[PDB]
Amino acid sequence: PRPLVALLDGRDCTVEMPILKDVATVAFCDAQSTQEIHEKVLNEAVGALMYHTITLTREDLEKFKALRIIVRIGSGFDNIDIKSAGDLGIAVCNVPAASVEETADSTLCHILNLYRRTTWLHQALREGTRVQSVEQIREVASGAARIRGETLGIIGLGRVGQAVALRAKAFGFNVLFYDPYLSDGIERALGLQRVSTLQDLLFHSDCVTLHCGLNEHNHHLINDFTVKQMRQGAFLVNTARGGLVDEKALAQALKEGRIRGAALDVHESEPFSFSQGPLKDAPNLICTPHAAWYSEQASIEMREEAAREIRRAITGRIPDSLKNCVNKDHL
Amino acid sequence: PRPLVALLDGRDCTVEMPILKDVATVAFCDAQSTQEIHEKVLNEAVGALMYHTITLTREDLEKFKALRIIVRIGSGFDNIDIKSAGDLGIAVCNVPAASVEETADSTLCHILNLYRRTTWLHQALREGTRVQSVEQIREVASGAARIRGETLGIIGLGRVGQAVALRAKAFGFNVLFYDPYLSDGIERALGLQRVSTLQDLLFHSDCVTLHCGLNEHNHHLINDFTVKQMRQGAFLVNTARGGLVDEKALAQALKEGRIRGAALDVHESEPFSFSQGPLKDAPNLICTPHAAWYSEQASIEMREEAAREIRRAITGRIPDSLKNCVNKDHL
Amino acid sequence: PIDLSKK
Amino acid sequence: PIDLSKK
Ligand SMILES: NC(=O)c1ccc[n+]([C@@H]2O[C@H](COP(=O)([O-])OP(=O)(O)OC[C@H]3O[C@@H](n4cnc5c(N)ncnc54)[C@H](O)[C@@H]3O)[C@@H](O)[C@H]2O)c1
Ligand SMILES: NC(=O)c1ccc[n+]([C@@H]2O[C@H](COP(=O)([O-])OP(=O)(O)OC[C@H]3O[C@@H](n4cnc5c(N)ncnc54)[C@H](O)[C@@H]3O)[C@@H](O)[C@H]2O)c1
Repeated sequence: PRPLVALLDGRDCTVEMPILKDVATVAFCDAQSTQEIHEKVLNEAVGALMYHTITLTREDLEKFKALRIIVRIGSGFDNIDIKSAGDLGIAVCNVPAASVEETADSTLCHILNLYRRTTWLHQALREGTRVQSVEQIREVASGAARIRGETLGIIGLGRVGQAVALRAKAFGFNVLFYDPYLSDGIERALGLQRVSTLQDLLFHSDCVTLHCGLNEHNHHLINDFTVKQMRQGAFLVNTARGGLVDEKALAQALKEGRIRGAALDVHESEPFSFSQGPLKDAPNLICTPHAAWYSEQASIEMREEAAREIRRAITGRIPDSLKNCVNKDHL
Repeated sequence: PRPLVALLDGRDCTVEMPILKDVATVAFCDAQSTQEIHEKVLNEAVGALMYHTITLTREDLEKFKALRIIVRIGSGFDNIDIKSAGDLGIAVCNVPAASVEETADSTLCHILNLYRRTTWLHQALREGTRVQSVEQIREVASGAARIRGETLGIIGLGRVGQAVALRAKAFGFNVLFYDPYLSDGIERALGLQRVSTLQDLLFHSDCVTLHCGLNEHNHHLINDFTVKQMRQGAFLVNTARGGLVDEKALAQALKEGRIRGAALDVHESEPFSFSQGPLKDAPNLICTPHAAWYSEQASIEMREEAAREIRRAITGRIPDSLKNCVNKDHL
Repeated sequence: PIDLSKK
Repeated sequence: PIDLSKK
């Protein structure tokens, strides 16, 4: 009578429920792993709501008997094999932009915490660092640089990337971006400098920030080789996808000093920990629990959206009844 | 033959020297206190270069026999009794704006670290806080709010204050200011909302930031009374002068929760320490070593300026030869 | 609202 | 460049 929809990696349906209360049987598995999923869920689940803390390979998808649509609560669908998925007959959707602002703001924040060193200043005082004379101030703050004039290198001028550029120009930054798959002319409309190769950007940048969607071509975009293409004491800010940066190469660069600092909200291995991993002992390093997207408003907003998508399906028709599908051309 | 100039609170004249090398005998006292000053300095010192880590009351000034001009390396001259000073025949100058950008940026940074909680997220991970599911993310980040729409209350629309408003609008903030001594119409030119009373601002603000020069009227501007005029869970950012906020009232508010957070670069009692003072155990608290102004570029820039002022005097004529005097009308 | 968590 | 620090 009423199809079944399961919240794979989670156990809170308070928001989605009011929208699927009469068109589905919402339940939760809270399966941090692809195998921790309940049997009957893998058997009788017309739809599925999932976040990011769980990936789905073809090997996994082929286990879902009744699955026909997967809704990713967020703008990132790299943890899902949208292709193998599509070819299997299961539609995959995403929430285009519900936390673009949240991330843009949080991004500029990490950038400021590097240039202004406000995060380390606090931490320093929190440990008994006594600062008396202006002499000491220049010491504890030794590193704080002026932003006026500095060139902000942006890799990926998407929803988030663009928001960052608007805020970037406000601080006097000399913004310039790189986006191969982006249409020509957009730079003019936004009044921004556009390079044609990653090599050019890293060469003309004092601070590089990642805002590109992870895929098969940009994996490990930042590696020992591309790092050599960067400038000395250049800053790095990654609030996109952990696979974009080679934690080992960065950990090495940070230590050698070829990179004056780094801010990371996303990491290769999540959850992240300053104890395990290449960045185990990396200098000048700021990290956040992949929460740049968080906001009580943005959270509910994206969840209510995904909830609608699930209903546009159970009620409408796949895929012509889906507003935000990512494989409408793969099946 | 060559007048004497002394760097009261410091001991580095590498920057100023190249400008006073032929017109004065530059020396340093590094007197963190008004009494630690060398005798001969208080006797034969035509000029004097000082920062902020030392105040000068009439009682002090009347001790300088040959002193005729005091140059404050910075835009703050609240630590000097410019009046009693002027009436004594000693001119007092300042560096109008050499770190306006540095402070504006650092200010927005503290604002972002509150709204985005990027500083506490890092600190949290730095202590072993493990974040797995999105569930936990909303917990550790429980507090991160959306900026789009929020009203930024600005008290004092000066050089720094204005820079903050330009950056503020970039993030979607609904900026509004209060500046009694400010000329009428400026709000129109900058396209900003202007209230006429402190009560109005604190009433229409979600985040209040101080950017007004300390004096005899605004001392303890923020007190238990004015705090009651603020909104619930409102944010506070003070990167101006410590005397502006009553550490006790704030410490109480923070604890009670009437204030969701606070960022302070300046404190009543400097140097600052999370161990001693009212904020000994205050929740949601970010503090910086009065370094929002720091920048290798801004530091040398302001010092070279003060250096010139000292020369425009020793070479020119007081006060009509001073570009940035603050008591030209008191003597 | 259904607890489909593997026990 | 003169050390006028009280000893
Ligand atoms: N840290 C977080 O919590 C968080 C917050 C929001 C989004 N996500 C991540 O943010 C990133 C961007 O999100 P968005 O909404 O702006 O995405 P879009 O809206 O996907 O923007 C990304 C842009 O990157 C470009 N791009 C793709 N591959 C590229 C490559 N190899 N080199 C250069 N540019 C490339 C695209 O053409 C696109 O315009 C994604 O990786 C997404 O997964 C994470
Ligand atoms: N934290 C730091 O390291 C740092 C950095 C730069 C400057 N300073 C401090 O920054 C503050 C502002 O600097 P600025 O360069 O913009 O100064 P201005 O350039 O002096 O700006 C301050 C503005 O405050 C207004 N004002 C004065 N009294 C006021 C009151 N009671 N209420 C409301 N407005 C009032 C003035 O009319 C003026 O336009 C000062 O207090 C200064 O001492 C500190």
